[PDB]
Amino acid sequence: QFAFVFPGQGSQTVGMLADMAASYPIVEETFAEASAALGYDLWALTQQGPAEELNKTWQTQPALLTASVALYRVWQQQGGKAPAMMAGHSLGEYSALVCAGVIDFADAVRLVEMRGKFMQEAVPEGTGAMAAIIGLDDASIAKACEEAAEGQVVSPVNFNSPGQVVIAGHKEAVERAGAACKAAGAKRALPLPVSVPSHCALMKPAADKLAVELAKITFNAPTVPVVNNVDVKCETNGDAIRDALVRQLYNPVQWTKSVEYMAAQGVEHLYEVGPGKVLTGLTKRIVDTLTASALNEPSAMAAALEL
Repeated sequence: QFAFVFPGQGSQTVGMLADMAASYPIVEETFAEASAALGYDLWALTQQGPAEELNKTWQTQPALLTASVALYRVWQQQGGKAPAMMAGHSLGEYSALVCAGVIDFADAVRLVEMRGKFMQEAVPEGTGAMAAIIGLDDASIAKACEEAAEGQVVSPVNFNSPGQVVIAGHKEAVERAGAACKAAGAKRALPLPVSVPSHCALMKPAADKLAVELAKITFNAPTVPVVNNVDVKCETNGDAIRDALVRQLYNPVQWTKSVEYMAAQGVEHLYEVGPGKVLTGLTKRIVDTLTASALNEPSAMAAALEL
């Protein structure tokens, strides 16, 4: 039994999905739908860049959601069976929810564009930071962040695997937390090309804006279980899912525990339905007996459809 997992920011690259689009017309057809919603040519953005434009979050997010939905559509078109479960990393959660039939595609494209804008405006450039903490246990990091906060905000924001955790918050507090993590025995505390301090308390007022927009959008029952980032729960209440997306924005992404949870339900393989191999690489680090592979190249797509 397999699940589909959907990547978020960082997995985009100029030229992504080029090979798949050349093999499957539905890819550019899907991007053409997104572009109509956005008011610009999203495919052209992904194929021509420049990178700096693709990497701006209110453009990254629709690019990624569309790429993922395109790949899902290829899978389905070529006769692939629905996965037993889905999950997605931050932005990826929206992709999962579209593929599970909860949110209309065009609605979701507009939604994640607005999500990215709300995120971008949350704090002044230069106020926030993120850092990757490598080689320290979840608990020790949370403690380092507590000690370091001193009335600013810093907390774990991505639990990506055992030994790979991102923290974020106000820049000074992230610096202090970083140092503390090193002192507690972390192998690295590496500062990231951040800006937006995602998934911490600084995103509350952005979440409050997002909630207003989510409320305007119809949510349907999922046709496949989607494990959410914030609670590691498969909500079905249209209005409960919507509600979990709000809290997602200012709470940590529980990726490690989400991958554990899928394995506990009997999932044996994760297919990464998006560009890159980021979630693929995390998988064995979380559960060493899980396997994973990506579905963003024609040949791999063919190979999975043969199974």
